[PDB]
Amino acid sequence: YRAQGVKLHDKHIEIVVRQMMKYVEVTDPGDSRLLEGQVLEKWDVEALNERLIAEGK
Amino acid sequence: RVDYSGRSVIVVGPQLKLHQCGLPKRMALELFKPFLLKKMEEKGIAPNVKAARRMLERQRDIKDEVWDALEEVIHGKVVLLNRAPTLHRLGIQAFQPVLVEGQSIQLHPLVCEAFNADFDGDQMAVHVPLSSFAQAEARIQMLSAHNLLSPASGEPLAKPSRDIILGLYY
Amino acid sequence: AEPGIDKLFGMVDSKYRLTVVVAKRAQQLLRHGFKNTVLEPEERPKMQTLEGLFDDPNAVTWAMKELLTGRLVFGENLVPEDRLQKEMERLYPV
Amino acid sequence: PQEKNSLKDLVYQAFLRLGMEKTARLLDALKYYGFTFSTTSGITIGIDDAVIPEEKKQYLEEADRKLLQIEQAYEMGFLTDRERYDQILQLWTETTEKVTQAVFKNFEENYPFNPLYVMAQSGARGNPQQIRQLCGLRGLMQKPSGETFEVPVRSSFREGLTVLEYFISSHGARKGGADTALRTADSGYLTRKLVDVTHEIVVREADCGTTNYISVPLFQPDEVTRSLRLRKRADIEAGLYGRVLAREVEVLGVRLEEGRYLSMDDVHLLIKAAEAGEIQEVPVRSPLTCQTRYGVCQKCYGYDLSMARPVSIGEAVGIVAAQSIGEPGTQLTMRTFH
Amino acid sequence: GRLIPAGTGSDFVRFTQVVDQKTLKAIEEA
Amino acid sequence: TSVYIEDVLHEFSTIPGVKEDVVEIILNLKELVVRFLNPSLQTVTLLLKAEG
Amino acid sequence: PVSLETPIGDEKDSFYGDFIPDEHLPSPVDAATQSLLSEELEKALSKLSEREAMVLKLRKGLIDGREHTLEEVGAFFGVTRERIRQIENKALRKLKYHESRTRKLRDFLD
Amino acid sequence: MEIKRFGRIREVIPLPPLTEIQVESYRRALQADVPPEKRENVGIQAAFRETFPIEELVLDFLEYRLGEPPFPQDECREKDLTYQAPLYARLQLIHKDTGLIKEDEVFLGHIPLMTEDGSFIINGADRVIVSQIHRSPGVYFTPDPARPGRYIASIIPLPKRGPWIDLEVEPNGVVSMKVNKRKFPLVLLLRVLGYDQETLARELGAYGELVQGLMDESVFAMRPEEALIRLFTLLRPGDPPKRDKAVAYVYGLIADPRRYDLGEAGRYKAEEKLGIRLSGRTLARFEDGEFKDEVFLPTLRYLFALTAGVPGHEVDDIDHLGNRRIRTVGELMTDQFRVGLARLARGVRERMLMGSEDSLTPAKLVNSRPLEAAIREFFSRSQLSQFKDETNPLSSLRHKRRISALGPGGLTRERAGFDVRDVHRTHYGRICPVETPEGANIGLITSLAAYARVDELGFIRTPYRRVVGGVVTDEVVYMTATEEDRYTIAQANTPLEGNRIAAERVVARRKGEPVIVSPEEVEFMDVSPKQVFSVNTNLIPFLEHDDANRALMGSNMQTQAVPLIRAQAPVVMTGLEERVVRDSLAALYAEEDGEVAKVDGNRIVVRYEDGRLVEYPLRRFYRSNQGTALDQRPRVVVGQRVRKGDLLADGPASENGFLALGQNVLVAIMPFDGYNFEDAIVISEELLKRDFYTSIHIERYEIEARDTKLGPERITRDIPHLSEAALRDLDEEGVVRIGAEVKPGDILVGRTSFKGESEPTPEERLLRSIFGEKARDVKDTSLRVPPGEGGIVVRTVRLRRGDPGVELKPGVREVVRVYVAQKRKLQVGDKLANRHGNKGVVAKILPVEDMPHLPDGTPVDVILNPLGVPSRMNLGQILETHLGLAGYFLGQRYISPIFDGAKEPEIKELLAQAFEVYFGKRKGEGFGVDKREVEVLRRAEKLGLVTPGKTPEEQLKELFLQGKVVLYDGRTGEPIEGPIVVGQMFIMKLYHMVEDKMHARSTGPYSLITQQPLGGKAQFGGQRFGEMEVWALEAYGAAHTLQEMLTLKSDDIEGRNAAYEAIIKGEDVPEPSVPESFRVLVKELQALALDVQTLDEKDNPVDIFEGLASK
DNA sequence: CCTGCATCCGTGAATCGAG
DNA sequence: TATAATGGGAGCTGTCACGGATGCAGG
Ligand SMILES: N=C(N)NCC(=O)N(O)[C@@H](CCC(N)=O)C(=O)NC[C@H]1O[C@@H](c2c[nH]c(=O)[nH]c2=O)[C@H](O)[C@@H]1O
Ligand SMILES: [Mg+2]
Ligand SMILES: [Mg+2]
Ligand SMILES: [Mg+2]
Ligand SMILES: [Zn+2]
Repeated sequence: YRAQGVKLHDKHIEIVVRQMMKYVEVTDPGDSRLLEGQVLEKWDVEALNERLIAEGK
Repeated sequence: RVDYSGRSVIVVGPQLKLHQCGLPKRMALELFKPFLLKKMEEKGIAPNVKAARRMLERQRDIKDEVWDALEEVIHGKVVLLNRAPTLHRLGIQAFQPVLVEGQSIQLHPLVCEAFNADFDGDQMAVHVPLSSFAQAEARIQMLSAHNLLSPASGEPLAKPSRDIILGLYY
Repeated sequence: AEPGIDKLFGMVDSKYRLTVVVAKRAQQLLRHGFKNTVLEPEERPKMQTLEGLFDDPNAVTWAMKELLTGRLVFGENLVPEDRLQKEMERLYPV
Repeated sequence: PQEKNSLKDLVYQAFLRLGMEKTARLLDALKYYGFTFSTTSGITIGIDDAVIPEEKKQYLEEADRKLLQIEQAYEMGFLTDRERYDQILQLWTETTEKVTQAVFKNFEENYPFNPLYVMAQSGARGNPQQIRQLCGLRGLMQKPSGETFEVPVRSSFREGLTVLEYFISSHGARKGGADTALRTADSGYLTRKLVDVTHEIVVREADCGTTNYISVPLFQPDEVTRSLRLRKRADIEAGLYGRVLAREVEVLGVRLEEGRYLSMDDVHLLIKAAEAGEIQEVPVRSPLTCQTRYGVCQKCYGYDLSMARPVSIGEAVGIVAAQSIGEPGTQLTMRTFH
Repeated sequence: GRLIPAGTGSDFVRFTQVVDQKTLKAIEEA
Repeated sequence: TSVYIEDVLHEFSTIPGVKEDVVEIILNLKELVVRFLNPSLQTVTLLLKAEG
Repeated sequence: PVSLETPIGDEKDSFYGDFIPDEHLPSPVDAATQSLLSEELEKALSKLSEREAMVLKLRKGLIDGREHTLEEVGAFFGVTRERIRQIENKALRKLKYHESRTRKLRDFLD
Repeated sequence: MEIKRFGRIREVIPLPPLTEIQVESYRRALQADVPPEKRENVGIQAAFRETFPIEELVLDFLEYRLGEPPFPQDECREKDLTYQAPLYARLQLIHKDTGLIKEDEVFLGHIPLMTEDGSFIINGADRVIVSQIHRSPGVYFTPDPARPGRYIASIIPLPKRGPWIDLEVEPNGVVSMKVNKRKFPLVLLLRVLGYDQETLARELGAYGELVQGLMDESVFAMRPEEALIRLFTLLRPGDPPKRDKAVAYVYGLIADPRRYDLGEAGRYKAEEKLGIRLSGRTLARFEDGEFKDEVFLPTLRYLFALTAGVPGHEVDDIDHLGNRRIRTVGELMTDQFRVGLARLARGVRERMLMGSEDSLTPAKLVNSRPLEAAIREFFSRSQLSQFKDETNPLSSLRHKRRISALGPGGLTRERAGFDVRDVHRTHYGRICPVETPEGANIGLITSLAAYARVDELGFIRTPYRRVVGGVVTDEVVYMTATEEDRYTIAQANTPLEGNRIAAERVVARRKGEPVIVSPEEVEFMDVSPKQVFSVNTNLIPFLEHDDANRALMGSNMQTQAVPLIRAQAPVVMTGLEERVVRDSLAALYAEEDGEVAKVDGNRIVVRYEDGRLVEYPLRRFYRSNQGTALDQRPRVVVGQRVRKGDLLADGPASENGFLALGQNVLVAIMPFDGYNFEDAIVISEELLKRDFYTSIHIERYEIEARDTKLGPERITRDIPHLSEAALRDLDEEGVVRIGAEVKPGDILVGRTSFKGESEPTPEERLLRSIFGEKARDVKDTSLRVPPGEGGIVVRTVRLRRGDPGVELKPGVREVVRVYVAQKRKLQVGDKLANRHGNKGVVAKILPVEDMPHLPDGTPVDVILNPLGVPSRMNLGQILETHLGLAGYFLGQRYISPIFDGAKEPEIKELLAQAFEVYFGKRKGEGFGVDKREVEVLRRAEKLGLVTPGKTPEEQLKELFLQGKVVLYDGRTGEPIEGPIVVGQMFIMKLYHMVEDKMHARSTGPYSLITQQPLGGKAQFGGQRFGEMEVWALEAYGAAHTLQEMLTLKSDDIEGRNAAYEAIIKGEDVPEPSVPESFRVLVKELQALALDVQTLDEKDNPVDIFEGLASK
């Protein structure tokens, strides 16, 4: 866009790129019900992790 | 596809203020038809709603009383002008309508850069916000004068162009 | 532009809250017949007619004007909704 | 003298200092006097206003003798067909440049109030590329497949084109029309993609309380000189203006607090301090680091670029973001034919 | 077709109330 | 301000024997210059009858 | 019959059934007029007494939605069928005089 | 007025008949004027010959014939009939055993005939069959995008006739053949043809490492019959490999002349490409009991020779106009005639084995319906069958020269790509590189060049002047693209003294590439610069000074020009303006030399040299397809002596034989108070006073009284519950009188229909009882005036049932049509444009005193913005303004040929001569120089526009030569601070007017399933709020405005009824309910057996149907 | 027996107008 | 309600570039 003479805030691109990194992949289930290779949202897996690692699991 | 929505050819309106747009009396009559009916009954142009609507359905049955009544109707109220394609949020903007003779919509020059609309035959749609809530949203958030900068770059989106630049530069 | 729009944006934490306040106040006024207004007789928004100047039929104009006065209270959980409604109908019959 | 840029900076500064309403009145005023003065200015367009420089003929002769010298260097087998092709393109490119600069130098010196030059300088209408086609040589046209023709259009729109030059021109013109007609379907498609992936992103809370941030570089590591140099102005402005500092930055005897919404002048100051060498990168609250669920927060976002003030909670950012990204893509595709 | 959760549809600003000082005092004392 | 032709219903008609269409005849009647000698006279209805 | 999915134009963006209006569902004008008629009729029946208006409301079927004979209305109010027919004549005649003076229900004649 | 022309180019041949691609094609396909015995084998005749005879009883074909049309042209346009002719066919039924011969002439229905101008009439509507462009049949070799050194061989027959065949060398060594999505070794197919390892070794052995992959010992191990059976098992799996069955399939797939058909053009193309000759148009033959090869061996030869790198073998450009051909109207209609005739043949074969095997006649055995349906299908619901553009004569003229890549057998919009959409070097002189739609069809839809015609094979040929040595022969040679690529063709503007080439180094073309070459190497020469562009592009003066893009606009907009009542020919012409009105049948001319007897508005009677009296009825005020009034106006007086080909009556948009698409107005190029801001245009009120840009438009209003099971629909003056004031202009039968004025709401034709059965609501029952008036039995369904329309009724056509001559479609009693016209002046919003691409709308109509004016007191007509010129790069209108100014004061018009037109110094000369008339008049009237002229001159010599020191007259002349004059602002009296370019420009009023477009809707019709408002002005529909407009509201954050559009203003039923009720009661709008379209989504998802439940926070089901969907 | 590459099938391909 | 009749018929060939699943030979 810069080359075409378009001033556009990086902010907006950051919004979309943020949505691209919204998902993660499991490398090890641990004590969870998740499977190796299963893909899920990062927020949900950090919510599960805070519910597990605080449970002692 | 929605009700209370018209469409006509746009025409430059240099005389208009930034918050205004020209609108045909014919379009305004139909777009505000129920409002016009109530206001007509409030005055002495018709006994009730049924007779008033029967009156409007014939062109030769129209007298100047319904025009001045319509003037009382749309006062303070605004409409929404939209120009396809709608590429960003300023593709729709709120304007206070100014009733004009003719079948054309007058558009303020400075927003022609925001709509990306020239007058080589372009058309525009006119949507009428009904509720007081929708009216408040348009007059505050969507009003043309209330949006002077681009949400993209932060730079002035409504700025002097063409004739204006030429004259001041001269 | 709407009169004193910058002051109105300064009154609230978000411009959409301003929109809600204006809309709801305009609803109160339109329903109660403009007799619950805090606008003094000289502050009443007028409209030029062929006869003479009458009051502005647009309730939204009244709402933003009342908001400029600073005689209104805006916020959340200030009063039971049913109480506010029936009390406003008590003071100003509709 | 007032032109597009100076007037633009005026509108922006008026918006900051005096607010929306007064700026709107300024806009109506500039509109009025602008129109009123333009109509009595006397600006017209005749065929004599496209001034063909005396240099053009000389550059044509020079290019022709250089052309035959390349042919002289070809028929003897000194260079390849690819080599003569690249040298012919380079020749007519340099010739084109020399002619264009000759047009505008002649305009500035001899006819400084000439309509074409006025509408170009003020930014009221055209750019040197179009004006060149009116006065100097049209330049090189390209084959629809790509690349470029060996034979350029030597004429102008004032001199009149040969039917061959017009035909070669129709090749490129068709591609331009096809761009605004068909190619736009790709950009608009991308726009809808961006919307659907960002549609649920809204400013929800004031602060997510994240201790994280991003480092916005003020210097780019060049490959040419292999040393970090200052980035372009507008680029840094696009990455700093309307943002919020997550760390305090103190340069040039100025304190920039944590949570400070960087104004345009704050950014300009940071650039000048970068030229001083006191700071090489700027810590800032970013949506990349924001931990607000189902959207972003007010502090991580920053200014609502339309109001140049802290973003109102409730503003649908994701839609605006998607729109503002896809809009220039589609819009520029419509302007390919210009 | 419901009210979208943004702008005037955001729960942050949606439940805001308006009251004139005359009615304000009327309910306060009662 | 007004024109009536016998056996002619509207402006878009065509008169038998007459080369000019009604629209053209009316257009020619626009060019007509009629002077009123009497200032008290605000309207005049002319008559025309010709054939062959 | 012909298909509603019949192509209109050389593009695929238009269908035949898109140009066909619904004749069944009442337009907002119809529903509003019907409501205005019911309100104006009740405004007209309030220019009568409650008894002589109830005779008519039971006679033409405004209430309950049933038209009754003179024997049933007489079996309800407790008077003779000729008294009921007399009351309905008086009520209709009063509504005629009310109509001749007010000029309200005239526009609803359709 | 005097007509002065320019140019040194003398074009030998005149332009060919412009409508020749229609008329000459269709006639060639019919041969209706050709005696059946002397008929050749083409079109309809070829269709009969190819479909006949029928094997199994033997039905044979003899000859056909076409009778005369049951009705004339205008009678068909009137009665909504089809212009056609009866088709009879001589058939003799011959029994192959008995020898019984029964001969009869059967009737096959009617065949639509083409009018003189080249159009058709389908059910009362003029229609143009647009020619189609496609890949020519034959053998092409295209490089394989996968493997660089390998190539793809393609064998293509005619569309719909036979499959495409792909020959490709696989990485495993063996050559493959692809037919009907099936691949197999080509070796097997070669074996079936009777080929051996010997023949292929001696023939293909020239190229090593190639034919060895073609060598397979297991293939030659089996006889031709065995290989045939093997091949059938490959192409037809599951189907029993019976010998005669395999023979039937393979023969029908390849050798059958009836099923598989190469083009006669494709036949020649294959012959020239492979250097061989083909007996028939099939790839193979069935002769002496087996299959004999024709095409496959030479193709495989060329393919292997191509892969090896053997000289003399090239690939093929598929966008080359030597490999692309045109299917005209005749061939398209013939192809569909072939299909329908084939279906009729299937009916014959079916009915022969049925019924009596003894007693049958050609009449009994023939069913005409398949043929009728096929022809009627092609002329109606086909894509290439389009609504005729009758806007102006040029519109239809261009329409008949349109070329489409779309339609059946063509390209799909998604199957297109921009490779075919581009311009090729072969488009030179054949297809216009300028004219094209700027819509989605860009590149696909094009126009034919002027001097170009289409030969019998279907390719486009262009004329070229013969050049031998230095002498240029007056003879012309029309060449194909492949043939043109052979020679060196110079330019048309190359210097010629007599017939001899003058230049030392001429500009020429070798295979599209420009080359500076010697006159001794020149083989041919361009006939004229005019051959490169289309007809419309030829109507643009100073074309070489315009950008190609705006030239596209100019060519397209001239098609959109509405015929004005005071329309005049352009002051600056190109020369083709007369010829256009000639080839188009708008005008009217005299057949032979003679004198004029009668002159009238209705008719023109002329006595010729023959002495015979010929009367020409004139078309007057007839509504076209677009509504533009088409009338012919007499241009001769009684007793006028004319000659052969002299003008009798000027048609629509024509002035003295010349084309008049607009009007010559005095223009001024200057900014004006922002009223011309961004392409906007300011006009004078004087344009309305003298009725410039005024045109008549007619509209057709139809109504049908039909038979209902509830009772008949009656058209009468009796309409229930109406005032006499509304029944004013109606006659006693219910029709409005001719000549009356109608406005929106008025009744054109009154009609009554019995009410649908329904219990009248108790409110209505009481209301009837009160008013003492029984409910009328009928109901008012009248044809009224649509909002924003109206005018004066000029005609009324009433058709009924029971009265002679007229019978309507079943159920319909009487059909009544009303023709309402109107004269439209120029108003704010209408679209004005010139020939150079400059376009815009009227933004302001100033009173004459506000208008900028000349020193002599003459006000300008149009105020154009100079800002529109530089960015758009069209300087043609500038020169048109200059020469228009010189021609304004000299009082003469001009002809400036494209690329050969007038050049600047000559225009300076004419301007100077005009200046003498301008100022010489002033100084002769005893008037010196104006003081404001002095100030203007001062600022002018500061502008460097005039030389300082010279007398004001010398300076004013110096400005006038530049095209600029002194202008006075009407509002001030003060002059404009600078000199302004002023002159006459030819400006047109386009078809796009605010009267046709402006629309507004409160509430109206809603769709059936979706229950959302309809669309379009015609249906009184609402405006579409797309998902992008939703995004716009979302981005704004306006939730209640969006919720409005999604519910109350569209899809919510209860909400919108309560909304309308609230507004007319003065009450605020109600809270929006759940949309109906979502309920439709729910039930449509339930139809897919997917349960969709709306829930609360307690996860307990919520019923949005409110108990109506639950038992 | 398991990774890697070739290959198959199914899915997309801007907006609004009118038609 | 009865001679006997016993495996179909027309294909649409000039888009393209992606993700993901199937299957193949190769280490
Ligand atoms: N019939 C059509 N589409 N003509 C296109 C046209 O006249 N335009 O001016 C086009 C392109 C120029 C050209 N001729 O190639 C045009 O730019 N119109 C102005 C705006 O209209 C919009 C538009 C135009 N044409 C399109 O095909 N799609 C569009 O979205 C764009 O937003 C564009 O910015
Ligand atoms: Mg435009
Ligand atoms: Mg069709
Ligand atoms: Mg892939
Ligand atoms: Zn955050």
